[PDB]
Amino acid sequence: DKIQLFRTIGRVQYWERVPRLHAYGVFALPFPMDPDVEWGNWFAGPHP
Amino acid sequence: FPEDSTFASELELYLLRTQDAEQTGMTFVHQVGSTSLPVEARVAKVDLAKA
Repeated sequence: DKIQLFRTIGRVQYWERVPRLHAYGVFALPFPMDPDVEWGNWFAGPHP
Repeated sequence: FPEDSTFASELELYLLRTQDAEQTGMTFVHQVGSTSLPVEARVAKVDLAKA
């Protein structure tokens, strides 16, 4: 056993961003996040 | 003190003094995807006196 045939190491999915209307206008303001919320599964996954 | 000469019979002193606005007002805390906020209103003032 010297050969050690082909395997896969890792896979990456890269999506796009959430689309939005150009002409309706943006308005954003930052806010502090609630510490009593498990914010991990709200941002989990590559999907838009 | 040494001596001077004016050719005039009265001497008046006018002192225009100004209290300008200090450059305080550090910077607001931002995050990269949001819009800014306006800067507060300052005050400057003048004053003048006579002797």
